[PDB]
Amino acid sequence: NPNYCFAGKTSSISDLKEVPRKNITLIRGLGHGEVYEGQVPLQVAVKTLPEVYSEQDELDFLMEALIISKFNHQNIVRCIGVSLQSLPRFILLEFMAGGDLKSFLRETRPRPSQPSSLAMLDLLHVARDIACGCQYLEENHFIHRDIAARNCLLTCPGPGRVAKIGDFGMARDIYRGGCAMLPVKWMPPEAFMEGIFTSKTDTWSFGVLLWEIFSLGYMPYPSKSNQEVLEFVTSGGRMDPPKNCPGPVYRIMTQCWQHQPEDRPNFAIILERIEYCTQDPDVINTALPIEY
Ligand SMILES: C[C@H]1Oc2cc(cnc2N)-c2c(nn(C)c2C#N)CN(C)C(=O)c2ccc(F)cc21
Repeated sequence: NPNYCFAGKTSSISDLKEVPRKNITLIRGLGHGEVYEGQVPLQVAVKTLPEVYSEQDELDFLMEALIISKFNHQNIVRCIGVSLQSLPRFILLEFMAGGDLKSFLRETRPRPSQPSSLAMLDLLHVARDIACGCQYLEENHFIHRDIAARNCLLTCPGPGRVAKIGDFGMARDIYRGGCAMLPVKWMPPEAFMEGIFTSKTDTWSFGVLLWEIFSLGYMPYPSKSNQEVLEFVTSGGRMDPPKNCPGPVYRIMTQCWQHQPEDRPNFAIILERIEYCTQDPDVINTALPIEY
């Protein structure tokens, strides 16, 4: 069985906390592999490996458990344990009742009925949360490679929500595929052109996540295909501000999207700038667009 090295420690599948299958109860589907709300009474999310999957699938599923289990940070989802000695194989994760960030932004957009559902400060707190997660990965020399709203989760729908990075399947694949499946809209030039990935790769992607957040869940580069985005970005093209986006927030995006990786901020600097935004009354008093 494969080994995994994070920080100074090497780990194996034998290190994963096996939870007896008999102690695990499935409650409901969550939006499926498949994913369930479960009970161990500890509430968990159950990520399953379909039995119809091959050998590489098994290994990838396994490696992802190892990866998540070795992190220790508040803005990265916890792994409760695994159930690998029965089929289908289970990974048990911290249950995030707020669901994924992209769906949340789209479903929670301010409306005529819910004009006050979300405010600028809520978006800034989500951004800060994920940036704090990205900073922890950066300082531990881990490159995520797929920072995006679809891969972030929320503890709850309501005001006390915490955002966390919840999927590590791309870092798992490159750790050990298709072109039309690559998240090119989240990738910097050196990444999609040279296959070069650094901490500054995640900075660019975080800039796109910021745009996702402040657009309230729109697909990046509206109406452009992957190949068109590739040519656009390579030529110096960048997204416009999301509707009603404060200039200080758009400025963080455009800094994350600098062409040269060395010119882009590390996450410590990103966090500082996000914090300054939350301090500025003109930023947080800005009204979000209410779609009719
Ligand atoms: C592996 C999975 O994890 C969880 C999913 C959910 C909650 N808590 C955890 N741990 C969840 C979702 N939607 N809803 C309504 C709930 C609930 N409650 C999203 N979902 C179906 C996913 O597959 C998914 C998407 C992105 C990501 F980063 C991790 C996951």
